[PDB]
Amino acid sequence: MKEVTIEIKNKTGLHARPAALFVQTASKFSSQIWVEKDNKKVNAKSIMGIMSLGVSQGNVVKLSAEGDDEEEAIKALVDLIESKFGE
Repeated sequence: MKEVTIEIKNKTGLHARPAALFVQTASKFSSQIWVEKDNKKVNAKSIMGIMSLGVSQGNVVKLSAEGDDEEEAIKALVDLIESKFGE
C-alpha cells in the first residue's frame, strides 16, 4: 500500500475537466486506487464516486493505492494535482 496526503489547489476542485482527467490518470494504472476526504472513501477510477466525495479547492485528501504499480500510480496523481491538471 502507498498513501499520501495532498491539498487540492485548482479552482474547480475535483469536478468537470480535472475530475475526468483525475479518473483518466488513475485508470492508467492496475492498482486499486482510493480517494478519501473526511472519513468518506471512494474508488478513484469511479466518476460517480469522485462526484460523491465533493472535493473543492483547498480540500486536503488522502490518496491510497494497492497493486503492482501503486507507488507510481500515486505519484502520477500527485503530479497531476500539483501541476493543477496541466495549467
